Amino acid sequence: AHKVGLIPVTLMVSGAIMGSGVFLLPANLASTGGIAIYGWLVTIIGALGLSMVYAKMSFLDPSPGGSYAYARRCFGPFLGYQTNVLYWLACWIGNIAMVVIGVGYLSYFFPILKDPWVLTITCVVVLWIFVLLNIVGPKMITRVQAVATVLALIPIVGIAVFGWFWFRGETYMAAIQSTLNVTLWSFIGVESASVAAGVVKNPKRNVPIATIGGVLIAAVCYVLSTTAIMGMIPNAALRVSASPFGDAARMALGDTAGAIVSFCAAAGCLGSLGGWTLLAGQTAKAAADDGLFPPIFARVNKAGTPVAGLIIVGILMTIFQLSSISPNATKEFGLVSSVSVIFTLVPYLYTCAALLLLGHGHFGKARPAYLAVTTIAFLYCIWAVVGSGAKEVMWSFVTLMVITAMYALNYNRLHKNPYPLDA
Amino acid sequence: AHKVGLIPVTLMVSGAIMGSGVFLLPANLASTGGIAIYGWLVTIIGALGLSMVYAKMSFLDPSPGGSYAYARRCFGPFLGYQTNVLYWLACWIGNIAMVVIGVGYLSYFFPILKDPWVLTITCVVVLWIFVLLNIVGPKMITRVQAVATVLALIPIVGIAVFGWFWFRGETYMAAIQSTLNVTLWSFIGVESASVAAGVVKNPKRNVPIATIGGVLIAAVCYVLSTTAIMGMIPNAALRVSASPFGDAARMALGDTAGAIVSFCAAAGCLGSLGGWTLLAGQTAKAAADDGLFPPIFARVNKAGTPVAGLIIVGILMTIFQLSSISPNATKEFGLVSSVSVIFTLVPYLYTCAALLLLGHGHFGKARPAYLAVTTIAFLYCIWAVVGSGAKEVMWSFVTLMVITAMYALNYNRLHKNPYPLDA
Ligand SMILES: CCCCCCCCCO[C@@H]1O[C@H](CO)[C@@H](O)[C@H](O)[C@H]1O
Ligand SMILES: CCCCCCCCCO[C@@H]1O[C@H](CO)[C@@H](O)[C@H](O)[C@H]1O
Ligand SMILES: NC(=[NH2+])NCCC[C@H](N)C(=O)O
Ligand SMILES: NC(=[NH2+])NCCC[C@H](N)C(=O)O
Repeated sequence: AHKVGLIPVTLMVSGAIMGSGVFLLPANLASTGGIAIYGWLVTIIGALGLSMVYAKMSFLDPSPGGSYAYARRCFGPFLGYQTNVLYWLACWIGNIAMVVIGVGYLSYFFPILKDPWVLTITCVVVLWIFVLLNIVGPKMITRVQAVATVLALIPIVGIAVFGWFWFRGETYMAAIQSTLNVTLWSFIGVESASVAAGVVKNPKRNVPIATIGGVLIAAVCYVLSTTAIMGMIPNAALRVSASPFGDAARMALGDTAGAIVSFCAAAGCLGSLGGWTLLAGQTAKAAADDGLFPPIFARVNKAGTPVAGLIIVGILMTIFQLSSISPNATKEFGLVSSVSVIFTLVPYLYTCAALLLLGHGHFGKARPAYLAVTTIAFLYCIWAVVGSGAKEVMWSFVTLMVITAMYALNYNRLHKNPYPLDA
Repeated sequence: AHKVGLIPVTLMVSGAIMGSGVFLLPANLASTGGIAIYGWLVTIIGALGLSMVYAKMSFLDPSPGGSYAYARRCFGPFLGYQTNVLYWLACWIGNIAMVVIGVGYLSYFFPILKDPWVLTITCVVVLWIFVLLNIVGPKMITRVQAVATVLALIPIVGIAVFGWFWFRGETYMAAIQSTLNVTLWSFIGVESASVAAGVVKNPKRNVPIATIGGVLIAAVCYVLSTTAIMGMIPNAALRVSASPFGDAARMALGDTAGAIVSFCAAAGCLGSLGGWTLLAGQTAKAAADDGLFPPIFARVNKAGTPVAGLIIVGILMTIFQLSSISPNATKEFGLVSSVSVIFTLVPYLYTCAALLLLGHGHFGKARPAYLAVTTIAFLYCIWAVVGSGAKEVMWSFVTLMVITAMYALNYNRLHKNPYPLDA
């Protein structure tokens, strides 16, 4: 019936940011290399800045759930409304990618998991298992995310520690498109604790610490595993198709790296979606409470868990999953990953705008930065949009319009304009 | 020192919507035909609806300048800020296309106007001439726009009246991309009177009448000239390259149609940009007055004309014109026309949202529509975005972020949040 403690929360943030990314990014990145690494560097810096922004903002205002709340204070109910619809959509839509991936990893052990049918079925089942777990509660979901991420660090920490022996000279000059997709994706999760603040005991101290702790851990692992791989698989080796990560895996860990890796990968991927289901429920609840989403989303139980909220998300998730637009259908991760990333960027951007419009004054002698630090978060949000696909940036731009019109229609009486008419 | 009268205003709206479009659209449209006509039909219907929306909204609130004001009341200063930055940008950027076009038309008479140098030079000069005219005033700019559009109707009205004799059977089944560009472009201008309300005597009566009058006239001419051409140039004739409009022109008007047409075309194109320079100055002034743009834009003279405002716009226009991104450089109208159109759509969309959030109550027994009529305006805005280019929709999406961040940075103290902090 109560909230969650620092360590578990901070591991949740670390895990929001990893799960899929840790194993996808370093492989991918080493593989293509060169121009790609700069991109990676840029987005690392941007994520670190954005994290300071969130840290500071959740500090100022320990409200649930993250950017939704900040955008509502900062601008209107309308920007609140919109921020949540976007972020909410992003959380669960992204799950459609992660189930297919994290269950793919276990195909190593259960060959049958590669018949599309079994894959799809097994996928829906796992989605609902994590819905159930969330219904059990934040404590249950968080404990599982915790064990899951640490498990996923075994292989990352391992390759790092034993890649030092094989560490050498670095070919840094040497497709860039889709790596950019993966790299942008791999650093979403910065905002998680801030969004899940309503469900963390002592938000004001715990959340800012948690987000920086989490980002810091995640930043460290990404850089270490990445440099490690670039250093230990040769430049002429880069070529070897289907190689990349797995190569470093076996050479640094034995001929059981297969099992260990495709286990901790799966571990980090699933149970990370446990956390994203959670987060989806939290924005929606946060918003429904203010009357900026339908009220069923605000409907909680004893512990204050939006069970109907989470159940719905389970339903939507499985409709989408069984749809033709799903990775199970298309065998493609670009659409889902892309909208998932871009729908997060608007919340990011409003959060930055929020820090300044809300927390000027609370800056004092340390003002620029913040100013500096946050125009960096701004430039990263822009960077990410510009580096995303045009089709998908357009689909998000359309979604903005649909959301606008939909608020107009669904809230027309009872809105309360900032500068009303008369008569 | 004073304002403008119905007839002139309503001709301005008619001319905002034509100038370039009347001669570009019907040609183009007949040429490609088929699927293209449906697109045309859709956008006609959407523009008619959007016009009812603007008519009703300027009625409710006869404020300057249009959607900027409505968005400010409806949502925050921030949505006000953004609506204006977008619409303001659109007005003058679009001018870069129109000068090159409308001066092109006079190349018929002055062959030299086809050396790129002379073309460019002549272009900047004409831009400034219309800046001057605006500085003389709204009355001067409007009178010129008036004579200009009526002149441009001579050829349209003519082809219509004498295309009835040649009217026959219609091949309606038969690239679609760029026609869609032209058709979307050709119906921008609906919002003009509403934006130029601050400078029209008796806004509340005059403006709603003006916008419907203007749209109505424009709607009529587009449909008449278009059906006329489709009916009088044969299906096998459709092919004939460089033909299209000119064919119908000569066959319905003599072997001087060349002069008459490339004169009234030029007429409608230039002096339409007189009106767009005006409109640019009006949004900026409207906004600067509320402290949502720099104050120089609010700086008026005796008659209350933002001379520095308009001069600046002249400067920006000529920087852009002499830039590599200009039609003088690229020989292409897609970029400029596209951003010009998409930057208008967000103002449209917020205006629709505004009508409902502001004017519920003032609907009474006639409520749905409005509801109906305005979800149509909504669907048209979405339609236009979706039918635009992905690159350019993305550039507009980025611009949104730049505008957001820029408001954050430039207004952080003094903003006044809807739900502030403490301490
Ligand atoms: C309620 C949980 C189970 C409901 C769904 C049962 C599995 C449906 C089959 O899956 C799909 O079958 C298509 C037909 O071959 C494949 O083309 C596709 O790859 C695969 O995605
Ligand atoms: C202040 C008004 C006049 C200032 C600008 C003078 C004209 C500059 C030349 O124009 C440009 O010259 C380029 C070089 O050839 C061409 O490639 C291009 O097509 C054309 O756009
Ligand atoms: N459902 C989601 N929105 N997931 C986002 C995942 C992003 C994260 N950086 C990862 O690699 O896993
Ligand atoms: N500068 C501008 N924004 N011009 C818009 C022009 C659109 C109008 N429908 C036309 O055909 O001329």
